[PDB]
Amino acid sequence: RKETYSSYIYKVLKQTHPDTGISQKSMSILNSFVNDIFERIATEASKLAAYNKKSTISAREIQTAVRLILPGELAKHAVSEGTRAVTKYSSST
Amino acid sequence: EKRLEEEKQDTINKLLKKRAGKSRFVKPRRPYNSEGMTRILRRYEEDLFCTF
Amino acid sequence: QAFRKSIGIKIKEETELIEGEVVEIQIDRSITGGHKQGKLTIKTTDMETIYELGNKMIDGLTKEKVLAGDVISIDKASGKITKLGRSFARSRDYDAMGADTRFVQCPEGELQKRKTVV
Amino acid sequence: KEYQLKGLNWLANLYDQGINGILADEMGLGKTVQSISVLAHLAENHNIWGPFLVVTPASTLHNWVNEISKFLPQFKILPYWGNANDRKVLRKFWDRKNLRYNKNAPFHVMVTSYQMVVTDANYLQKMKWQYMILDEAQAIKSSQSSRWKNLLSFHCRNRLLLTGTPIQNSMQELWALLHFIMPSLFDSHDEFNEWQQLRRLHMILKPFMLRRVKKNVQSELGDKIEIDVLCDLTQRQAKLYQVLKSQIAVMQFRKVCNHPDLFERADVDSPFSFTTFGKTTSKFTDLIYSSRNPIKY
Amino acid sequence: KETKEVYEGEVTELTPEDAENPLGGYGKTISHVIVGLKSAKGTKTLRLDPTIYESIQREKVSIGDVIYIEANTGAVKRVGRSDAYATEFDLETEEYVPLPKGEVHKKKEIVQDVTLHDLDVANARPQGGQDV
Amino acid sequence: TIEVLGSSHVTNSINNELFDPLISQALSDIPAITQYNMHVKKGIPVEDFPKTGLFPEPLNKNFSSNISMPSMDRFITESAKLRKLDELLVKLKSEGHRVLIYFQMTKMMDLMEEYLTYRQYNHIRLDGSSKLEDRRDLVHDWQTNPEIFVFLLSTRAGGLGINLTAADTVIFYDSDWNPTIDSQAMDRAHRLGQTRQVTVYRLLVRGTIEERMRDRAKQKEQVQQVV
DNA sequence: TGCACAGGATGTATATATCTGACACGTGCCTGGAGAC
DNA sequence: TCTCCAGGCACGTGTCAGATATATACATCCTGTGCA
Repeated sequence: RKETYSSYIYKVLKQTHPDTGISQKSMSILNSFVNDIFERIATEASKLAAYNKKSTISAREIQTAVRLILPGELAKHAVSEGTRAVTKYSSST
Repeated sequence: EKRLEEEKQDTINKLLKKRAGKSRFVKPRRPYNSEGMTRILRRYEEDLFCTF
Repeated sequence: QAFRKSIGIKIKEETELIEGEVVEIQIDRSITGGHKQGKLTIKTTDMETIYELGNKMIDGLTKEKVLAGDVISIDKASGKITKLGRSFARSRDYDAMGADTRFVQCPEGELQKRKTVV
Repeated sequence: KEYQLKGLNWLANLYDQGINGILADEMGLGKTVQSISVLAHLAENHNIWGPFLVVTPASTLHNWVNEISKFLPQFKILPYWGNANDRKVLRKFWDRKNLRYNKNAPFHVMVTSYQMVVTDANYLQKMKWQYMILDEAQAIKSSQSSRWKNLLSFHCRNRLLLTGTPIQNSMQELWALLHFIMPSLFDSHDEFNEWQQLRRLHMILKPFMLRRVKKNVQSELGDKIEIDVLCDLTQRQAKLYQVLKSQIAVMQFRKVCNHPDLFERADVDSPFSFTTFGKTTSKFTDLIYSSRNPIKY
Repeated sequence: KETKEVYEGEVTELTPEDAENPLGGYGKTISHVIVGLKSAKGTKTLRLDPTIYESIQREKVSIGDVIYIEANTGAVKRVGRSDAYATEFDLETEEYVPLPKGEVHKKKEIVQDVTLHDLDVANARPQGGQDV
Repeated sequence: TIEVLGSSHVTNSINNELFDPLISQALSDIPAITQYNMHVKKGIPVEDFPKTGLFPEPLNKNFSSNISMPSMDRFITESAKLRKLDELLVKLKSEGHRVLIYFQMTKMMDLMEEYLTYRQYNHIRLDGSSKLEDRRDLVHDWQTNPEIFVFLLSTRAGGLGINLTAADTVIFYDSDWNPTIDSQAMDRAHRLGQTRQVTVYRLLVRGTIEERMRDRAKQKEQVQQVV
């Protein structure tokens, strides 16, 4: 048993490019890329939460970590996508 | 152990080789649909009329 | 028009003739009587076939009304239904129509016959 | 039980001489039973049940293995077809060593085709043989064919040929056949061409060929009669043929000679729609009546 | 050079659904018609407008018939009964046709020859829509 | 179409005039299950129904529409070779026989399959795209089943040593490629075990490109016979 | 001595025919994410 | 922390892309030969 993200990112590619094939090595690069991005974002958030003497990770410290890591227009588009996703998910009423 | 595994592998391989060597009507009627429609039956000895 | 009335076109057609004795008639119509469909079971002395009926066939059946035992002749390409007569001679009959058709025999042999007409 | 026993005895005598035999009789008399009788007679002669390569087109591969299984079931059958894992397990099967001859062996008769003699030349370069028969060798006639090239690289030292009609006479086909039969003696085509033109050509190949014609047996085979039927040209075919003649392009001429719709296909006959409507510029789909007129008041 | 949007296939399901008040005076009796079309190597389902369904039912289609819908004008052509069912049990000299090749939804290019007088008499006496 | 920019009343009036429910209901009919739903499950009497079914019937089924589909009889009459093949095949089927036809193109047998399905003849096909297993059971069903009629074949597949003893009538559609490969073509057919007279039909079209290479084929026949 | 014409040789063009060759889809299963406290 | 079921994994089978081959007629190019 081993874990990969392959079906999800495959679906992401079929949403915008239906007639496009895939090399397995390309999944190896892109899986390493998404794991590396998750890696830096998560330890930046943990480092920031350890700074503020807090024991809890919420949306705001990863928001600040996204603002710290990503370039500015990617930062603003990423926080736009994240805020609309978390407000859609938070409307469970 | 090794001899039994070799015999099982040889048996499966010979079965695969034998499989490769030896292996490599009236139309149905139309659907009849009569829902919510009246019926006239003219049989041999009696006549019927089913209405709504 | 007077010029074109004097030119004749001879057209050749392939038809199929069906002559037999009627056994069972089922006619399914809607409530307003517009959409009509049904099945017809006709027989000869050798075979027995169930046919499907359209609107024009049902209109041709309900005129000169066949009563399950008449010997009829159907031309497929022309859509003509001809009631030759009654072979069964049923005793129990309703006292409304005449039903005084002549006594004929049930036809024997092939039910369907191909023919060429011009 | 027929007169091919004399032909197989002649082929055995030619093999005892030390040269590669010739058989070019047209099909219809059953050279397959002749070949299995050749194999049975040589196996009764010098006691060989060993490996036997035979090249055969893939259309008659199943027919040949069926007639081998139906006729003489003493030998063992190891065919070659399928997927590369099946090819790998057949490569596991035929792993012979110390050469010469084996009695308890699964590789007595194995099949092949030209298309994988061509593509598997690395694995088949080794394992020197003793008998290769090129059944239906009419496709070998190209001198630049790579199938002929890696057929020439075999270390079998036997080149018995089976074919129906070798008389295509392309002036390199005959030299290619003679080079394949005797590789040391025939190596130059210029000396073959340089060294009356009809009688000598009959005497070039005279000791090798045997003259057998189909009209010697009881002719219940059918006695085929050629009925040539001629047809005229329809006006659509006439229009496309005069267009093709105005352009003068051969395959187009054939494909409009047989049927007009190989060039263009007749489509739906519909009135020209003078409408503007909702068109797609690409669990169900919605369609709504949306036809309007281009003329607007 | 004329481009046609074409839906075609074999009718497998013909299911309408009704309005709330059919005797309301305004609006038709039905609201939608679900049509299931099957072609070679494809299958599609459509929710038909009632105005398309008038031309569909004017052609007297049924389950098991191969149809041909032209989206440019809304015209429907009933090709014939499908040959996947039986043949010799009919009495209406119908024509039997195989399944259409390709997908249900198509686009094709058609070259037409048309004079200006044809356009003039087409616009003068308009026949070819689905309106009254 | 008449448009007034910036007014919704004109759109409602135009939609009411073009798609009047009374006239459009008069020119059509209600479905049967809908009529059953309103008459029984809603209590509406028959006389309160809207007026339906006043559209006049056409003369034929063909006269009900302006769209004409490519015909099949025309597909057969615009090619003279296919027409004469149909005329010969009518009496061949009336005789109750078994027949092979050889081809040279993919679509020349693809359309011929459509002709057979129009004629509802029993037929199976063997060509280059066929897998190796199919060339066993297809020949088995050919040599066993007598109710099969047509065997569509290519040249190098169905003409190389395959047992075709259950046929005598071979038809050459356009196989005029080489005299040697054509001479090998009935060698799969004209074989031992045949029980009746073998006839070969070679249909050709006249005064065409067929005559351009048939003379060369006859010249090649004479050259390969004298040599 | 140079040039022009004719004959032979070869390229090619486009649909074949075989014919693989590496890709995308239809069934098990089990365990881990989701609901509840 | 208890429960429990279906998501995504793992393992089979068909379907459009490349590759040699036929093939003959047509067109073009090269070379030989005769003439001024």
